[PDB]
Amino acid sequence: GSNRRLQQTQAQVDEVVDIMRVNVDKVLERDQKL
Amino acid sequence: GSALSEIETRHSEIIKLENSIRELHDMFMDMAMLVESQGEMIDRIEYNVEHAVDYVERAVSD
Amino acid sequence: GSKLPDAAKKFEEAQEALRQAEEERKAKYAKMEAEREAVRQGIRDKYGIK
Amino acid sequence: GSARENEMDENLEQVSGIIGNLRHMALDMGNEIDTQNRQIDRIMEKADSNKTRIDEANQRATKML
Amino acid sequence: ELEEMQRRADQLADESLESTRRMLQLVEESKDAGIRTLVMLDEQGEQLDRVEEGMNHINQDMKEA
Repeated sequence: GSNRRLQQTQAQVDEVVDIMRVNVDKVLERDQKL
Repeated sequence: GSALSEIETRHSEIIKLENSIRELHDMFMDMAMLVESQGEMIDRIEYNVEHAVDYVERAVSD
Repeated sequence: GSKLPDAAKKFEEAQEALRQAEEERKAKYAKMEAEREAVRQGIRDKYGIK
Repeated sequence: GSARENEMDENLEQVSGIIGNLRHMALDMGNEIDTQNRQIDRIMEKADSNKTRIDEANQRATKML
Repeated sequence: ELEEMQRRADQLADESLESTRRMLQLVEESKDAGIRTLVMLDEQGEQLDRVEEGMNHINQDMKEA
């Protein structure tokens, strides 16, 4: 039930986490270039 | 059992969720921390450029 | 008589002021680079990119 | 005790919301940064070219006098 | 036996609730952080464009030499 809504939420995060990792990476490449 | 367990498992699952947020947040902080710092370096290349411009520009006009 | 070996000491003291500025400013930039590469790695591990 | 959970459930809703926002925020940064990283790649090529240009330049100017 | 099960359960539930609260501050801060992060990247975009223009002006002048 609302449990299903918690599963969903978690997914929604785990997604963003991955996204951001990659972005942090990008930024490291950036910080390096300076 | 099913009374208390249904809880305990919901509870567990929440910790999973928190730790995910924790990480996420952590990433968001560091992110800012870096772009803050990088901004600074950059405005120094603004200083270095703005100068090099004034110099070469002024060293041509006759 | 003339009393100006000091101007040699005034300006030689200036010139070591110049040596201090740029040779130290070069050393300070070297360590900050290395130590922010440390920071860069520290976090890289924190999240495990490669 | 439904009151307890009801606060719980509304906290999670609220969260889930914000995680929405952060998604977008993430994606945007990404695509945009790449853009800038591209821009920086350019600037590095140009500065290297003006290194070579200002060096051969003063060699002719002081080679004149 | 069952008396201690329900007390137990009540504490476990509160702990969880307090976590939702805790999740929430986290996410708030992350957003603020996100926004600020972006403001920065955006104005940094401007600056860089100005820096690119600078490097171009050089390309033009040294072309005159």
